[PDB]
Amino acid sequence: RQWRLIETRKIAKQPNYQKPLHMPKERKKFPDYKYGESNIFKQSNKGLYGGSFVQFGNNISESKAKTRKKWLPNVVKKGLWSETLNRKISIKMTAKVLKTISKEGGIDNYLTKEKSARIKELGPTGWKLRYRVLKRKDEIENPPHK
Amino acid sequence: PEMPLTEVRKSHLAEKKELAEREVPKLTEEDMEAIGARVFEFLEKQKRE
Amino acid sequence: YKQYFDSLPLKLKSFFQRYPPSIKYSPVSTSTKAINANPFLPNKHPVTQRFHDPKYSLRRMSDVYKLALRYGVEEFLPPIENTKKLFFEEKYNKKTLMKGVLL
RNA sequence: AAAUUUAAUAUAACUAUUAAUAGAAGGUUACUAAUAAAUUAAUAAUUAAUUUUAAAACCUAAAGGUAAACCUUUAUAUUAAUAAUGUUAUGAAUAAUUAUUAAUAAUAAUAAACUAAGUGAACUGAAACAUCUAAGUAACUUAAGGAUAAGAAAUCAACAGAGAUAUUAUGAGUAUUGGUGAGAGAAAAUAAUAAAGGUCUAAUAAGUAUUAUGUGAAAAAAAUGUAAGAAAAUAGGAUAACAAAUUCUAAGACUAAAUACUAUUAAUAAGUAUAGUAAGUACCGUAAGGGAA
RNA sequence: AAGUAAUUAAUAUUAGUAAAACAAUAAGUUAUAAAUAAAUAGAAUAUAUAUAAAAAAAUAUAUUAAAUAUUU
RNA sequence: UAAUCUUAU
Ligand SMILES: [Mg+2]
Ligand SMILES: [Mg+2]
Ligand SMILES: [Mg+2]
Ligand SMILES: [Mg+2]
Ligand SMILES: [Mg+2]
Ligand SMILES: [Mg+2]
Ligand SMILES: [Mg+2]
Ligand SMILES: [Mg+2]
Repeated sequence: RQWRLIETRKIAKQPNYQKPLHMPKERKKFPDYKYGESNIFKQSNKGLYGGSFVQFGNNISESKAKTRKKWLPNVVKKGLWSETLNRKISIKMTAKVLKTISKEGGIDNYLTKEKSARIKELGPTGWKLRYRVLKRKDEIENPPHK
Repeated sequence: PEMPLTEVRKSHLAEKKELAEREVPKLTEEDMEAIGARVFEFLEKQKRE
Repeated sequence: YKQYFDSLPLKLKSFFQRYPPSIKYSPVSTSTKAINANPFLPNKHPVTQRFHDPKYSLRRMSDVYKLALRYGVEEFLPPIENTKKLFFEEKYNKKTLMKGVLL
């Protein structure tokens, strides 16, 4: 496969600070997602889609009469257990993604898998979840005092 | 705040560090000389041919 | 001799810089973290038995070999034999003709 | 020895090409919205370069509003500490004003073309029309950068070989293909243009390759929705299919240069005075919008 | 205020060179051999020969080449 | 019925 609608997204490169005319009031809680939020099938940003998007193609008849149609991924809203968070997390879930999760053994595992492909096929929400989980894990491992 | 490293990532980093610790096979001057000599010989052979 | 070496093509020189002939690189596949590990061969990592893709993509390796051949310096490279790529005269010699040609 | 002419040059035109270099405020009306140096070189004034420095009202989606150039908050702010001061109740306590010191937030005016991505007509052509065509074009929408994209082969080739991309000559209107109509149309190879062009940043990659099915650059796939779903270099991919043989290593990455568009400078004009600076004004329309002399 | 431009193709005329031409980095284009769907086939007055269908080889049909010399 | 889904607090 290819992650063409993820790895093609580009975000305004930040100027690092050794002030700007408009600085935000709050503090960036989460680390910046490499690929940013998708401006294409924004339904996907709410949950875990595995880099699957709406396709647009042609309905074709017996007379070869083309007529535009769309294809949706099989999204299902699904509350799934996270050992690290110690609670079930409900999200939108392409059934493929669900299957993958099942295979890999847990949502935490899915989130915290290293490969770039996995990173790509998380959403911004997915990224956030991953951050939460890994941070939690770190905390568990390493209390402030050894 | 930067995302914390994953276990696998950490391991990889460690491995990299270990690799770095060892001496890099730097090019030997003697070796270079030898190579040059070989090249010269080859050239001579070609000329002869 | 040094001058001659310098004269050689750039790619070859570069290769020499990181993989000199002082060390004898193993003919067969190895650990990826051994220092006698051949760049041209797909070596394996000890932790996680995963064959790493060759440190020189095949094409590049082939090019390097060709360059070496051109300036006589074949033996100072590591051995290619275990990659199935042969070159020029030897290849011609050792080629078993195809089933379709023979019968 | 002064004038006259000819040709060239401005702060003072635009347009096309070529070469170089670089990637930037509008309005409104007024309590009008200003400057100050230093250092270095040239010759105390000097010009230039390199610098630091003052001011700068209001408006131009997002301090919060509104009927743009207004209103509303109240940094001639609040809190704390003190100091002089007046009043009250009991030297100590409470409130008020002024003055110093400290603490605590302040202001999305920002291009256009070029690039990438999402969706994606129709007129039209076919001498009708529905497959096809126009066309992944216009248009709308989103996002980045000085450029972007691409890029070091799971590529091409043919048993001889080459060796990243980009796009120009040829190849070639050839192969390929099409209601085999309208029509569409490669690649290898050889040349130019180009830059040092190679180089690790992956503990080397599955819900991935692949298959089935629905779509999918008129010719060459790579993509993709839905479900099935591998293998360790003793292994994978590449061709209707199989057998040989070749070749490359997917599911991890970075990448200057040639290129596009803008702006400036320089040059060249069998270019423009109805393509020669006014004005996006007058005027027309509720408006988008049109638009003179 | 109305037959223009670009990229091609075919004819003509004139010029350059000419069994070669253009380009000359290497390619490539056209010509130099006709014919056949294609294939391993292909030129001495014609009555000889080449290719196609046919065939043992000719004939027969079509087109081509071929006449002390100096190639088209 | 700790599939999925609907409403109220
Ligand atoms: Mg009001
Ligand atoms: Mg588009
Ligand atoms: Mg880039
Ligand atoms: Mg890239
Ligand atoms: Mg087309
Ligand atoms: Mg691999
Ligand atoms: Mg690779
Ligand atoms: Mg009016």
